[PDB]
Amino acid sequence: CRGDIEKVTHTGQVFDKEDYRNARFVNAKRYVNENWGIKLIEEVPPKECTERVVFCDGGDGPLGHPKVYINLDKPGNHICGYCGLRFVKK
Amino acid sequence: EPKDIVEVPKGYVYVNNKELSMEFADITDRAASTMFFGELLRGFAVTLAHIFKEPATINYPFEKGPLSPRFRGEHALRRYPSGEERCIACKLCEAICPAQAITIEAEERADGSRRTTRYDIDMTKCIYCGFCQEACPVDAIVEGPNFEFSTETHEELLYNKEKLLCNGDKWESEIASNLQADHLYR
Amino acid sequence: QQTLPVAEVAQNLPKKGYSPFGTKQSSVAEWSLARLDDLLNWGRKGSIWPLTFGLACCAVEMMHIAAPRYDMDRYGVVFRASPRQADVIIVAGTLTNKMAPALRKVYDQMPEPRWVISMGSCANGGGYYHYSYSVVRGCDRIIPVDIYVPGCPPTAEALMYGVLQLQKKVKRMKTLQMWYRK
Amino acid sequence: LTLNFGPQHPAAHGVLRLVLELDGETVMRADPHIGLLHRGTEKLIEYKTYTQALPYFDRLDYVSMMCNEQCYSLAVEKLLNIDVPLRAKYIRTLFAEITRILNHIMAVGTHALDVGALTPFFWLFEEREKMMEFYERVSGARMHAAYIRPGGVSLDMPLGLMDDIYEFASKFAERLDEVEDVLTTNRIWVQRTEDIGIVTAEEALNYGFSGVMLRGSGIKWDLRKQQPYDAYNLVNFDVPIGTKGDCYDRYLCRVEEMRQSLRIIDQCLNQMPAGEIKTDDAKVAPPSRSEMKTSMEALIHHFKLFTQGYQVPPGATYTAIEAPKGEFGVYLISDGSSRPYRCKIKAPGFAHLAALEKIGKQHMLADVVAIIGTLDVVFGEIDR
Amino acid sequence: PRPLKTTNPAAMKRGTGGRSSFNGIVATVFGATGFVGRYVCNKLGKSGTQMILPYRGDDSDVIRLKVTGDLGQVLFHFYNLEDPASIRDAVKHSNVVINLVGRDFETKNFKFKDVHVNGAERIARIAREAGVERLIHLSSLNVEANPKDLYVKGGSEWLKSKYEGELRV
Amino acid sequence: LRRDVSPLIQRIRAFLLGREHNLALRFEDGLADRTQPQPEIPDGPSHLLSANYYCQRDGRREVLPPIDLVEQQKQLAAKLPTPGKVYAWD
Amino acid sequence: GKITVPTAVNLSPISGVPEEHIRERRVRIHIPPKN
Amino acid sequence: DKPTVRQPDAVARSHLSDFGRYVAECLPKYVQKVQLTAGDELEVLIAPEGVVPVLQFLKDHHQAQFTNLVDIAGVDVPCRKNRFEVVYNLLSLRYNSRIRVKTYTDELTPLDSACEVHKAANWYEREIWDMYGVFFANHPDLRRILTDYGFEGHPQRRDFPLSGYVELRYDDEKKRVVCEPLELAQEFRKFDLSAPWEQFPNFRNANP
Amino acid sequence: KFLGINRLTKLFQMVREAGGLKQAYLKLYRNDDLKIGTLVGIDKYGNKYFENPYYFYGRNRWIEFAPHVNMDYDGSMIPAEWYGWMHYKTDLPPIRDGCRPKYKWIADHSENLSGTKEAYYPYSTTPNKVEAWEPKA
Amino acid sequence: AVQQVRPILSVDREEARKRALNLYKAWYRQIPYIVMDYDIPMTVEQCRDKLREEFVKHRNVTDIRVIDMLVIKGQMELKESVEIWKQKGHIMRYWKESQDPKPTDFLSKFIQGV
Ligand SMILES: NC(=O)C1=CN([C@@H]2O[C@H](COP(=O)(O)OP(=O)(O)OC[C@H]3O[C@@H](n4cnc5c(N)ncnc54)[C@H](OP(=O)(O)O)[C@@H]3O)[C@@H](O)[C@H]2O)C=CC1
Ligand code: SF4
Ligand code: SF4
Ligand code: SF4
Ligand SMILES: [Zn+2]
Repeated sequence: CRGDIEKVTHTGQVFDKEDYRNARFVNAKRYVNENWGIKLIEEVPPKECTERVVFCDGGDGPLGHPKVYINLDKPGNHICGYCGLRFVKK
Repeated sequence: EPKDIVEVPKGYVYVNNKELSMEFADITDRAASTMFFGELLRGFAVTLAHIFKEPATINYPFEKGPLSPRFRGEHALRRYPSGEERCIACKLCEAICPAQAITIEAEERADGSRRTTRYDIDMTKCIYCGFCQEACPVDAIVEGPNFEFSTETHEELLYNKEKLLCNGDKWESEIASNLQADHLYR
Repeated sequence: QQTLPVAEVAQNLPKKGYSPFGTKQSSVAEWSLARLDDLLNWGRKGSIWPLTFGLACCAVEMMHIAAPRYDMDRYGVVFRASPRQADVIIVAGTLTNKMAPALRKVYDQMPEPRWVISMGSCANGGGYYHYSYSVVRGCDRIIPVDIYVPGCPPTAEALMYGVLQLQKKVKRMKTLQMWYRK
Repeated sequence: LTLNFGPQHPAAHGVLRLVLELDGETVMRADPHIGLLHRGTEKLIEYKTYTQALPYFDRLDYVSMMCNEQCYSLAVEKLLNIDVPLRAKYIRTLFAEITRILNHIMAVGTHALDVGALTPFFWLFEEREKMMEFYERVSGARMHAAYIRPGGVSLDMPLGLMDDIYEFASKFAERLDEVEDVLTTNRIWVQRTEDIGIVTAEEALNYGFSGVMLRGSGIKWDLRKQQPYDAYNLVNFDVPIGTKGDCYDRYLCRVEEMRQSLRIIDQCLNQMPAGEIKTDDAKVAPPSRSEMKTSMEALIHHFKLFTQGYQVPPGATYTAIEAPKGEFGVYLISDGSSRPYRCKIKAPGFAHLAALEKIGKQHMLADVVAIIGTLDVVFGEIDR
Repeated sequence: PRPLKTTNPAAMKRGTGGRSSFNGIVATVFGATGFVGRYVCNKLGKSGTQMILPYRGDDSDVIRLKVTGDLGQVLFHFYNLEDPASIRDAVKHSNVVINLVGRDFETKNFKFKDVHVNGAERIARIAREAGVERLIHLSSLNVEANPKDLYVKGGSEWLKSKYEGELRV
Repeated sequence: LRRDVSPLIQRIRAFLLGREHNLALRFEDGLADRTQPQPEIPDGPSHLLSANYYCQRDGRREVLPPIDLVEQQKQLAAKLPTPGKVYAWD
Repeated sequence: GKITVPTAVNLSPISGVPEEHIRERRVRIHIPPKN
Repeated sequence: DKPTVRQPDAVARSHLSDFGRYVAECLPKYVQKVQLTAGDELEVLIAPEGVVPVLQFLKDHHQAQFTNLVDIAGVDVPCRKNRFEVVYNLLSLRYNSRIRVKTYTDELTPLDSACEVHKAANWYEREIWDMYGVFFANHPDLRRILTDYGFEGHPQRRDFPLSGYVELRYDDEKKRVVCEPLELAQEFRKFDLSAPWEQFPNFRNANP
Repeated sequence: KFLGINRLTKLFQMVREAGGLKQAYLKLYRNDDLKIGTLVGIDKYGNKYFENPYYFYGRNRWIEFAPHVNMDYDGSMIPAEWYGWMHYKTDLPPIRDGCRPKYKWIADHSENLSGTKEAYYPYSTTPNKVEAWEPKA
Repeated sequence: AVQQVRPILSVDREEARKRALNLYKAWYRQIPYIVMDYDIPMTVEQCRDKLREEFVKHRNVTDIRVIDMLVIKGQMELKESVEIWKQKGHIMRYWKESQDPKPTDFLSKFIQGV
């Protein structure tokens, strides 16, 4: 048996056993990325900040995403819409 | 020094403008070059001198020729250092792709992100022009250093999102080095 | 994929050898046919003669493997103008609607074995004129293609990588073993 | 004898179909059949924007890349009334001269392969590969650089590029002399190139000839001096003019063009100003990535100019520059939207090939092979 | 009322009828490298039918069939007639199996019974165990239970072999 | 040092060439460095913070419709003419 | 040198439109909707 | 000072304006309108009956030696009554100038061939005929120069589709390259790149 | 020397540095030219990268692949970190350059797997959009 | 409803019909040379039947400039058929080969989805 056919991707897609389109994988490997972004962005801890508004750059200046400012007045974790890093105010 | 048939102006240079010489020394010189193959002897000597030159054969694939950090090769999708995929499904690359190879279909993910459900690049349609990496606001899509990706089968060049993500995982060091050494030019 | 083997793991691995079949054949007739097929594939991969079929810009890189830096002549590869004397046809350029019966007739007059290399995005998949009125959507609809070289003007290392991949395909050809198993 | 110099034939450039009627070795009639490489370029330009239709010109005449991008860039800049900076002008001048040498290396190698001497083909294609390495350093592609854009150039020059261009241009002249030691004044090359395809002055004037076909016959028309463009008036050079109008005068004119392009390259490396590469109108040129990732207006202009093209004012223009083949022209007509309404391309090889029916009569078969060898035709721009 | 098997709406018939369309048929043309196989492959590929195309010999004898279909409509699969697992791998995702396996002469590895009788019965029972809806098999016109010789002695073994293979199918 | 023949073959090659031979291939010491410091791109004329308005330097909006030359004389009037300077191409 | 013609012509034979597209296609003349 | 704005050439404006009034005065029968566009280019808008007598005039006059004809361009504008326009671009080497001569032509209405004036019109007038159907009367041979031999239709009209009507594929039953109705594996994605806000107020009332 | 006798002992020390005459024979049979150079790098995959500026540009750096494979080498055995060193993008090997990311999610290098029974084959990545109606439930 | 235009290749409908008969006569004379010089499966009688079918397809037209346009394009195709520039595949494009005949009834179009 081959375990690379029924394995789901990060987009929630899998060919079921009654599908005709699994005949393309009888001679070739189905490429599924094992590095999902959801677990790899849930693995990092949130960043604690004291000021009301913060900025997220995503890394280096010219090599990161465009600069955004996040307001941390609401309690909870605020997620940057570009990189996915979470900020929190104490 | 032969005379000029046409008077050469200041801003121009004339070829085959020399008069044919009629003094007996030049006629005997041209006659001996015709009869005894003197100019053919000079051509043979110039040809034979290139046997002793260094060969320029670069012995592929043990030794590979020069490239550049700006080089356009296999398209690839990068990732953040934290691990989240960089491509925010903003679709400027498909709008700017002149052969329209890129197909993007996007849905909201479970945590609320914008990231794609489908990112396909037809590499049989892609012309390797690099407009997508210039039109990418984040550094998501990129021209990798790889060009040894010839395929046996036509369908294997239809690159999926998982193939581009695997190319980004495989080629991350050289792509990051090229982007570090090239971002201030762009 | 597979992870390429670490040198601690790869030092325990034995040498691959030249033959893709291996020397572990059971019958002496099967072993003799395997070595005869190895010699035949070595003679075929030792000299493939591509045909001077240059349709468009890709061919400007095709002459750049003729060029002294890359030097296709030390790979068995030398251009032949007549289609009878040539092994390979390298579709290097844009196949159009007026170009289709010419390419099909030139391929059909070539003698078998016939390996075809599609050089460039106009050769495979249509490419930058894929939605044109008078461009065939890749040459795979007309001529059967063994190697597809990806780049719009393939670098000449990538075209020669396609040539080495064709040589690995020719070295992997099984004819006499199939005859013994037919 | 009716015969086809078809697309397989190597003296043809791979898509030419010369249906020629032969009485012995002489060519009684020669009808060129073209359009075997017609790809529908003008139908495909109108469905795309200006920066999306820029890489078509790299594929039109594919031994003159930066000249075609320069001609399209001057078309769009003349429609937009946008003046490029001086460093962009000098970079475009230097790369147009590098492009001119690359084109004439291809012409000399193709003509020598058609005549028969196969050695200067490789002898000059090593030098051609060194300039393609220079193109690869400056842009990232060995050809179809997509480097010249409307508004300047796409990227700045990398550091130390001119420190290789100078060493290369110092080494190129000895290779030029080694090519003329085997091609020039060899009696077989003269017998294949002298008094063959004689083009008169009224022939070249009436039949729409341009470039070297004008200057083989004695016409002093060079478009880099009569109508200057992109710092060609700040450089000084001589123009090669032939007398007999045969293949030998055109070959000598092309090698002399390679000689004068070295001193234009020398002047371009000698004076190069320190400044910007693109025009600073951010609505016609993309901004820097630091400004795109930092400021708001540059991000909006990056978003807009990389989704829907810059709004060119409605109007018609016809620009024309000196290609190495001849006169390369763009008749660009814009309707005010982000896409061109019409982009007609004047290729010089089309008008050079249109007189093959009269030139090829009462010539021999090897004469006609040398005529297409000296016509300097590339059928991508002829078939458009 | 003939029922549908899987009712997957990515697997029904769509399109006008060219190469890029799909007619809901997944064909497995056995012996497609032969004389009838070329014409039936081109006829199936001109309508939009995905074919699995199992081949026995070299890839060079079967690589000419990629021009019949569109992208992804032509597959390839290596098999032997005596090996049942490769046939079961070939027909596990199909609904139409076309059997063109035949040979006009006896071979040192395969006799007439090993091609027409045993091989076609093996292919038919593997396709029946794999859930294939329809099977197409080809025979001779003049098949009889006991066909007599006319000129050559030892003849009509081919007709008897095709009749026995048809009966076992 | 450079990869080259002994001086006997050098003088034979220089005699057969007819000129003093210079090497046609690049070397590492005769080329620019591949790794190199980061540059800075100088600003242009409109990167000044003050006195820069777009309408004073607006290239696209200064384009007018073409002038009817027959009507221009009629609405402005209320050595033979040449299309350019004479160039002698002989 | 002028002739007399009706002002309503039918250019469907001299164009490249096949019969299967000229006999059954409906053309909508419309102002496009404002976003 | 404005360095990002292209400065027009005044000596290419005054000479071309005087020559435009000159050619309007010398040929009032054919010339309807002369105009000096932005970019210092002169356009002459002739009647379709005056293709030959205008292009001959600019060929052979002492004050206009437009002896070079670089390109003949056809533009299909289907909104107008006469949909096609034909643009002859002429280069004058003696006076170092350029002119554009534009005329309007319908597909049924023929046009005068300029092959007797300039021999480059032997081929350029074929190309428009291959791409628009503009018939050029009294031509040496008016053939199909660029499209396929069995091609039906003129492709560069705006009423012609981008992907064409038919495609070609090899049929190994007929042993030949046969012609099939068009089915694309991925359709052409038509992008709606329309500007909802006008950006040029100088071209708002340029139509009357 | 004028004649070139001193290149013969360079060939002899090439033979001795190869490991003998048989090892020089199988080095000349495998690597198409015999060269000397300073050993710059060794991969985790077993490749060996040598540099020597005596040769001209394009030939001064070479790879010798891992000795567990013979005749099946190709241009895709070079990993990502040494690809810019072998292609003259940078002049810094990974043993000296620290600009490389060396992150956790970096996948190891793989060769061109096309033509084998493990190559990549594309598929639709989005799930089914239109959900049908099941008479049950 | 009447405009004055420039005639193309004709001045009256009888002259245009006469030149169309010239075109049909030259095509009918060029049929057996087309069958002889091309490697096509169609015979002489099938070629003549196809020529009659393509003429009665354009039987319906009435306008002088349209029928002269048709005569001009027919003479161009004929000149591409006397001098052999068209191939065997270009000659066999008149017969719709490799094309399944689409049904005309509503039931078969309803089952096939057309
Ligand atoms: N004149 C005719 O054509 C007639 C044919 N038939 C029947 O029609 C059918 C098809 O005939 P046709 O195509 O013309 O004949 P072919 O012999 O040309 O084709 C037979 C096909 O089956 C393959 N094949 C042969 N033997 C075996 C085997 N032992 N195992 C696996 N595959 C095998 C062949 O592969 P490979 O490429 O290796 O050869 C080939 O693809 C046959 O069943 C035949 O009996 C009946 C009456 C008349
Ligand atoms: S431009 Fe970049 S971030 Fe935007 S959709 Fe394309 S790849 Fe993704
Ligand atoms: S390089 Fe060009 S063709 Fe390739 S995906 Fe990017 S934009 Fe498209
Ligand atoms: S694939 Fe690219 S380089 Fe090759 S012919 Fe097409 S456009 Fe030219
Ligand atoms: Zn962020």
